[PDB]
Amino acid sequence: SCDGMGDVSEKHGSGPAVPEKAVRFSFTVMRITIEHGSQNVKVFEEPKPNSELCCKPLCLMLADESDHETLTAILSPLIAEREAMKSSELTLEMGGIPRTFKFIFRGTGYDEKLVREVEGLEASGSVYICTLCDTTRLEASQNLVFHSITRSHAENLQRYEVWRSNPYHESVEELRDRVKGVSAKPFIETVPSIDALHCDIGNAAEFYKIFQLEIGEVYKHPNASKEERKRWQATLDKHLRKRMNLKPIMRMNGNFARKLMTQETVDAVCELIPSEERHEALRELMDLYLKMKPVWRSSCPAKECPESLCQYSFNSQRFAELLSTKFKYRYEGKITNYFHKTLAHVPEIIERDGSIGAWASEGNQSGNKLFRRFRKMNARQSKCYEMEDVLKHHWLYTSKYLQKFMNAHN
Amino acid sequence: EKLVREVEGLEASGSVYICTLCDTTRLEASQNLVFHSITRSHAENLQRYEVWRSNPYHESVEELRDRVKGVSAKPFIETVPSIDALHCDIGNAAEFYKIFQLEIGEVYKHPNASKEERKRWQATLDKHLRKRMNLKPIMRMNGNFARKLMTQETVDAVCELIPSEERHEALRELMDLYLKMKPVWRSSCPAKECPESLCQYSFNSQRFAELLSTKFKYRYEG
Amino acid sequence: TVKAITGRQIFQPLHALRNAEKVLLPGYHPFEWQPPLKNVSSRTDVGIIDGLSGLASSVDEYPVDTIAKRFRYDSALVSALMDMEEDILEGMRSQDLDDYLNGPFTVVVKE
DNA sequence: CACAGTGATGCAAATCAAGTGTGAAGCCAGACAAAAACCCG
DNA sequence: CACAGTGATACAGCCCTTAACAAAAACCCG
DNA sequence: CGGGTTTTTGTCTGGCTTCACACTTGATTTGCATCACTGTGTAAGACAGGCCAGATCCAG
DNA sequence: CTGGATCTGGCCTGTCTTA
DNA sequence: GATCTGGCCTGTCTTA
DNA sequence: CGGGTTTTTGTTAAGGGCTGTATCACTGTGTAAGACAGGCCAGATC
Ligand SMILES: [Ca+2]
Ligand SMILES: [Zn+2]
Ligand SMILES: [Zn+2]
Repeated sequence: SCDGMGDVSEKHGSGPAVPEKAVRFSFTVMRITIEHGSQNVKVFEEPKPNSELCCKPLCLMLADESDHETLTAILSPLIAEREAMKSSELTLEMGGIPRTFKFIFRGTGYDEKLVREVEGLEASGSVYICTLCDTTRLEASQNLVFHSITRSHAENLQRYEVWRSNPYHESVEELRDRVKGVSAKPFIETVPSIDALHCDIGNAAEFYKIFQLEIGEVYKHPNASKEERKRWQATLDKHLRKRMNLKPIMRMNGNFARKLMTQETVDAVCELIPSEERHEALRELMDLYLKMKPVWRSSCPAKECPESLCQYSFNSQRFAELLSTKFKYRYEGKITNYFHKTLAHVPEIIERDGSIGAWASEGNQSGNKLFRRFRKMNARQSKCYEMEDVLKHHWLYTSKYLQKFMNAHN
Repeated sequence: EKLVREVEGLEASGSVYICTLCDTTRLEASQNLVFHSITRSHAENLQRYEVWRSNPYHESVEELRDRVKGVSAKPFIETVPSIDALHCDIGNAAEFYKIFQLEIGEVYKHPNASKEERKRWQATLDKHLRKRMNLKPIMRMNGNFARKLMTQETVDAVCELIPSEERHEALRELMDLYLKMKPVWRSSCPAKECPESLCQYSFNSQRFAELLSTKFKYRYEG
Repeated sequence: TVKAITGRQIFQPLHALRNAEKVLLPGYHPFEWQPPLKNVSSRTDVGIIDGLSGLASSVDEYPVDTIAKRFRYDSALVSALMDMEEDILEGMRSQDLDDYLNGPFTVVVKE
């Protein structure tokens, strides 16, 4: 996992000019498996996958997440070590007996922004919207149900090779179509996945947009001024404060997103739309979304919600049909990234891995919180010593050996 | 100072009646700088407000305002007419910093300057203080930045940029007088820790005011 | 953790601390003003009085959108004076003064 | 299906006594076995 | 002359050992 | 492949400890459950569309 | 030979997308 | 019918 | 009131090891609006 941290103040004193940002890097074990007899069996799986108590910090630096040169200069040794370790075996003494270890690396705790920045793809506002398939933003507003995972590390390297060498000697747009939007050399081999937290945040923000559009009844008035939309948003915020006891926040977070997705929320919102058909539309929309969410948000969907898993394709097709039929005023020729991903890639993801919510990047954010706490109250107040102290204290805090001394009741 | 202006029944700080202890105006406080007693009690503010409300002399706006010395609100808290040392230090540090900015740009030689020149002067001063005093640029004047900015070595680092030489001695004497006046209003007991500074405070303050009036006319004129 | 590992109670449970807190908090020591305080109740067991002071919050009245909590001023002063008993006693003993003296002490408070 | 906390508030469970006479698990005088892990035979 | 921290490092301080001597505080007897 | 030489220990044996061991029952002290919220997710980049500017062509 | 109708280039500017 | 007045604005300084 | 006799109490040197305290370079809390002078156009005017 990895993420950039803004709003990290700089101290006085001597040393180089440190930027006002921060970037972390951590890892977490998931499941240990032994090959006994003729099959495999797990020995120790993480009970709390997104807990902060198992997010072991590895690297810490104070640099911009967009400073590509410095970022690569810092992270190249770690990637070299990872590549060297991906084809070796470890001998280790456990209880006085040598043991054998072999690793399988998987990097999923990367938000889409950093995935795009590292894998050498284009920005989020690009026409090639997905990071798993090769569709554009236009077809992503027509099909919605038939796609397949195609992107891969080796394919990205080959694409970049083609982009640099230009064998066929074609134009810039033809070469872009041939490369599918690659303009940089990847340097971190990752796997195609979906961050659950950011997906939920984007979905909740888009729903909020849909609600504040439906209040104004835009489905019959295609023209609207600027103050009208602001008024509409203010009315929605006041109604939410009055009914749902929620606070109007400027930037979408997780708790607001969780409290927003509820049937009675839509019921309260229906007090603002004089129509009747749009009420049915919104209610069926929220019902489909809440029936779909546990498929990609639960810990183990194969056991906690098999009905939602087996009945997912029909629900997704009905969701796309409802978007194309009743919400034609907005979803004709454009669609967000997470809608496409959720509707056209997650069944293969569960069938290939088994879960998504366990591979999220929540623990990384809790580690960012612990970092903000430690840097301020558990470090030496000096540029030369603060990061070492924070790293050591966080490594000590993450250690499970010290945590075992706390469950002294059982 | 702001809450004092509010609760005691006074206007904002940017007015012409500046002091909350004496009732002098801006110009008369920019001329004298030395002799000012205090006649401003709490019941006096109530009397001022009653005069401002009743208007017994049926005067105009300006005449009645001059009579009440700028009172337009009924007081509701009895405060002690004292000085906040922390905000005083912050304001003095900010003013000095502005004086350093103006000194670097040679404003006394060129009374005209664009905003971009001001920006470049401030950036140069910030970079020099960062490379020679281990400090960083800050938006609002801090507290530790104030205490650490007020040193002789800071005056030296600033003089490392001024091409003139009389300005150097002027700033040296300015900072010396300020450091001679500082321990009076910062100690828990000046009459038992630094009695020399207390006994020699009036002379130092008069020389400070004379310096400001004579060799800092480009800023403190009126 | 300490109780489960060491098999004994080096520390006290939470309810004991909660019960002990009620001594340092205001509204626990008796007192009285020889000149009765005008417009101030003489009761001496009030704790955290509401900050709004019974402000009218009806729909017709001026709207209220603030919350506040606070103590009684005199009870707070009594509690503060009772907190510094040992200091005053040691000061009287050190300045060559008999402790049983009950002269009219003068107190200065900075707000 | 984030999660490890925040507080007070409340209820449920342990205890704890001060009375009291009986019951019970070590400890001892030697001391020859009863195995049991070493030597190598 | 705000002032309480904040983690690592160095050094004083205060315990420990052996080894014969040497002084201090008491009770039988004269 | 098993004859000697040391640990490692319940044992006998009855007479002695400090410990152990049954109802009360009203407070008293812990220990656990319950409930309304929470913080970490926090600056740029891609793209369509309108707009003049100066170049592009057309006329007697 | 001149003026006169008109036709892309790019630029700048909101807008949508992820943080 | 130019000619000041009034109010409107607008940048700067003063506390935070 | 002392010898004879006895049990407590230091005392030196050098080295080891645990505990306590000073020292270093720094921080986070002092953070939004209003008063005022100057310029300037719209407009009543004598
Ligand atoms: Ca981030
Ligand atoms: Zn896709
Ligand atoms: Zn004054």
